Amino acid sequence: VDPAGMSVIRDRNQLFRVAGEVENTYTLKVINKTQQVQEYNLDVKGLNDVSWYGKQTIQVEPGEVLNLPMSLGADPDKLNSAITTIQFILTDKSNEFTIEVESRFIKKL
Repeated sequence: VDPAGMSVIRDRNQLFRVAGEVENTYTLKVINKTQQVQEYNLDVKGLNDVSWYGKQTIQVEPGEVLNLPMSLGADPDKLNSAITTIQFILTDKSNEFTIEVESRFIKKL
């Protein structure tokens, strides 16, 4: 039984708000499945140039479910293609535990 949980929703309606970066919006759902307060770091991997906009480090209460709206910005000139595979990563150092959830970063064209 994992000490933490995370799921990710990348929004269907992407406003593509071109920040001279292209943006994508996401909601992270995080749960502490332990009986103690925990601290998590949130990260993304898979973009060679990216701006992060939103919660990065959080304190979560026992059984607390958190809902975390955020966005990623990338310079389109540094994107390899219109669709990039990314992973969001929750790191819970204290239980020496990570969760990885795969998602996508997608440009307008």
